[PDB]
Amino acid sequence: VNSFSGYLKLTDNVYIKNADIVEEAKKVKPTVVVNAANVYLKHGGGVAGALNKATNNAMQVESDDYIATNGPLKVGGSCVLSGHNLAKHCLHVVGPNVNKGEDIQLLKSAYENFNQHEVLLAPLLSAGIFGADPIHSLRVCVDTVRTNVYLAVFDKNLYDKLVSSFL
Ligand SMILES: O=C(O)Cn1nc(C(F)(F)F)c2c1CCCC2
Repeated sequence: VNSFSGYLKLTDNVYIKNADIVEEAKKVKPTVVVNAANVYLKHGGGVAGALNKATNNAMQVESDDYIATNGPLKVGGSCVLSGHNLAKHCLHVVGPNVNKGEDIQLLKSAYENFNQHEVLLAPLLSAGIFGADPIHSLRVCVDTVRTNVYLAVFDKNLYDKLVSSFL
């Protein structure tokens, strides 16, 4: 049993809810929240801008030190950093950004990072400001992640639609 509440069950391991990932993280304080990161860990908007704002910019400060030491992530890659006031840990995962021309095949590689964590609160990778089809992102998630993932869809139409059209 875990603390997640109100989710619709899609598969053995994937759950979904219409939610503001920030408000959900604050309520649950999960072990892992996933950030929709870019390779520079520049958290300006969408999930990253919203998560970072909720940390009062402490996520950005920590991220800038990470990049200064390690250099940029790979598209499809990830790093584990603090969850600050939102979670124990934040898994920063870089899905491909269609609005930068990145290979959508890298979305599967991005989701494979989730398998290193038993339970996660996450957004749909490459949805929102990253420019991929969220229906596709959910399919890749279901077909890639084997650990237990609790998905936060920001848009109500998209929440109702992802459940309405799920195979
Ligand atoms: O709903 C989400 O979680 C991210 N997300 N994803 C989309 C998308 F449909 F992919 F464009 C949209 C949003 C929110 C804003 C409306 C359109």
